[PDB]
Amino acid sequence: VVNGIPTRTNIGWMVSLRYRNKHICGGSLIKESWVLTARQCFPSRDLKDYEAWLGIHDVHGRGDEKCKQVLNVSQLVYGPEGSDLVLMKLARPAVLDDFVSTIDLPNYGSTIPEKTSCSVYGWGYTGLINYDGLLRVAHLYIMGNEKCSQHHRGKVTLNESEICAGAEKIGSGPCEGDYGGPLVCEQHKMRMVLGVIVPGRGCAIPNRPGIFVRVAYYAKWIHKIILT
Amino acid sequence: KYQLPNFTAETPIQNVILHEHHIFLGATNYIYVLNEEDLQKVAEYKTGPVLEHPDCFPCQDCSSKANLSGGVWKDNINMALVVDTYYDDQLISCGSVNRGTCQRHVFPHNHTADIQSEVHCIFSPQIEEPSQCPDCVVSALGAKVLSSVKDRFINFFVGNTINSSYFPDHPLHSISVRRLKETKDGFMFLTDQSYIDVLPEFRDSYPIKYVHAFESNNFIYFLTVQRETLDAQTFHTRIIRFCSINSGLHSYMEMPLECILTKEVFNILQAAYVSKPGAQLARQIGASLNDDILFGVFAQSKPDSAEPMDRSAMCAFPIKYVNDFFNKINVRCLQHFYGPNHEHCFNRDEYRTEFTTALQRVDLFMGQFSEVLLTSISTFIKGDLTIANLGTSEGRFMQVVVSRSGPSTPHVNFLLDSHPVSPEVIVEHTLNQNGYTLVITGKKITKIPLNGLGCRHFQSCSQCLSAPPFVQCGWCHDKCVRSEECLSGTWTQQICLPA
Repeated sequence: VVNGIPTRTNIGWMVSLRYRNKHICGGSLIKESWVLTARQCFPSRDLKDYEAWLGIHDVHGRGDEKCKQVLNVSQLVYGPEGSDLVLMKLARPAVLDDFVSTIDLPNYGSTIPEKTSCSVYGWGYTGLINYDGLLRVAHLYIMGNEKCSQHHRGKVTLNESEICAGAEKIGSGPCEGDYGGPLVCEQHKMRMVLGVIVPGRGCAIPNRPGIFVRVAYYAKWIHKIILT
Repeated sequence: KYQLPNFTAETPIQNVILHEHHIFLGATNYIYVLNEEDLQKVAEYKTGPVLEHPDCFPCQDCSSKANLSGGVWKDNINMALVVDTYYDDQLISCGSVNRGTCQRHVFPHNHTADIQSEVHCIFSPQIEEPSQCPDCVVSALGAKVLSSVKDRFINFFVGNTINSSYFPDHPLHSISVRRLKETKDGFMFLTDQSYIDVLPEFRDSYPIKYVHAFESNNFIYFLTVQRETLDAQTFHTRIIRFCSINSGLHSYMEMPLECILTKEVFNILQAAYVSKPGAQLARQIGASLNDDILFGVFAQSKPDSAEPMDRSAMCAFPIKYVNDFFNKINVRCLQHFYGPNHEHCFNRDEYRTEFTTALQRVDLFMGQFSEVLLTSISTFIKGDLTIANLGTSEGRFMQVVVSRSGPSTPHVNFLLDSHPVSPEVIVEHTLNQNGYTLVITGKKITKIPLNGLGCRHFQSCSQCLSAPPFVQCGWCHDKCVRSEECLSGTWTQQICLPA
């Protein structure tokens, strides 16, 4: 993540997806056997090549022998044609200690008020000479799409299935290696995954918000896949 | 002798792009910027002569070795030129020279002729698999590059003629698909299935010219000239088709194409444009007002060779039928990529299929052009009519009507600069069905209007009223032209006053 800071400790819903042994993508653990993530995360079709590490803080697991959980991937369920969502089934549930937790999800129709504060999380690119490998977090506020369209200056027009968050006046935000990661907000009381990181039109461009995928738009579908 | 918007550069023009009312020529050692409106040069950028060296690496430059122990000074032929607009608007250009290594010119947020102020070379150093070189895009000895946005990534599909200059750690690939990084500082190949390469053994035997590429209907297509079979004497044009995906080249198949006189075959494709048909042509060839057709200007081989004789014929393939021929239920295996022997080939995403028979179609000109070498084609609709824009090795440019029923003769025919006509061409429409073609000749680009022209050569009222009706000329007091292009309140197709 460009222009964010190290997370104090590790984060429960955070999943690193690994293709052919190196990390490639983020993922939100939404139920014991399901990681919600982006489609741009699967170069292979052969699920042998992948592996999902859970309850880590160091992208390479360096701090975290006492928390790490590595799981093979058993299923890929791609979401509707429009979306870049895909639901990953892991071959055996994650076991939920304090280091591994699921994130909540929105109700199907729900909105979010503007300037609702949020975070993106990731082990993707930080433009640093030597990234120490720890999870990074960048804070954004939710922008409306209507303004978000005008900030991107006519280049993009957002579907009711896309959602925006930016930081005021500066460049920060997710990037290569961050995708599939959660944009997480909170309002009601607790924490919900509200957008899913997908590739942008440039990382941390000063004063141009990030567009994420509205999970709310897809919650029905997600539930009918994960609830069982 | 016509009088047209006439820009001349100091070096030969390889390639041409029209973007936001400017024209970008990709030239030997140069990129130019002309104004769309009058073709005046607004800006240059010097990709200028460059120095080759074993020690001098591909994105770092050197007058820090100019004195040379075994290093040569080299001409920087433009091989590719892509405007990208998904990211912040940028010109991406790919030269022949530093192992085929593209740079991006980023337009400032108002001056569009500014190829100059912010330019980054694109070569990220290779660390996971130090064997690969995904920033080595283009081949000095023939490339076609087609870029398209897909899955929020900019994707580059790339045909490259390849010659067994075993380059340690910077090889090239015959076809391949790689995406940019959102960090804009490097291309990446998604998996090892994302390129298909001529086998090291045949890398010389003989090669694969890439004439044209285009995306349509969710496949990528390449047009190609190569080896009816390996070490097999005679040459040949194929289509190559594969699924439009980042993840790799998927449903790959090359199928031969045949143009014939009516068998008198034109086995060397020279140029090609892809467009929709007009009703007249539509009706005739299998139709669909809104269908993509591949117009291909072909040529006859000098026996046992790949070089073309001065014999031409053009003929048109609707891609809808191309697909049928690809899909329907026979099929060989990719002799130049697999062995002729070993598994997969003795068997039947995964497999790579050659076809044993061509899709043939007949000359649409019926030999009208069987004594000249057509080197460039382009196509447009006027009402019901479909019109070819043709170009020739002798320098002749000419507008013809395309038809089976009717052996039509060109209504425009004349000399552009003595240097041959280039297959690289631009057509751009404007409201109400006119527009222009940009046409490269040696080192000159000319802005030939699609429409008014076939009138301008009538030197007298009478003669003008006598022109072929479809061209729709009239007499405007002293000149001959179509109504929109006529100044005063007079204009006829019927009356000549006592002059």
